[PDB]
Amino acid sequence: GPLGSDYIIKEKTVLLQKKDSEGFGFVLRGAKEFTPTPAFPALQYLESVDEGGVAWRAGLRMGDFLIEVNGQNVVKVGHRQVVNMIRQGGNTLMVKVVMVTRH
Ligand SMILES: *C(=O)CCCC(=O)N/N=C/c1ccc(C(=O)O)cc1
Repeated sequence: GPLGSDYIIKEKTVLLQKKDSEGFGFVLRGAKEFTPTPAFPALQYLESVDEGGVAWRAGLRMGDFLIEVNGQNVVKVGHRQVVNMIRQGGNTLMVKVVMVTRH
């Protein structure tokens, strides 16, 4: 608006169940105490998502920011620690993300 940026923020929580011989189908990237902002809500985001893969079919998309992994908040958690948390769940991953559109 005239006084500042307007955004739509969509939260998505999904259950990923994969097979032993595949990945969840996404590439995680760390952007950098940290204070979340609308434009920058979390440290880790989906740099890419394999179209038709497990993560895609559940509704995850490139650019989604990761908020929680398996009931633990990861908004302020570094890249290697989040990767490890995801691998701890094996073939199951419950994740909450936020998608942000800026105008
Ligand atoms: C995971 O694969 C998603 C992106 C991760 C990534 O881009 N890692 N790159 C790391 C890296 C570390 C050091 C250098 C360097 O100093 O030359 C470059 C890239």
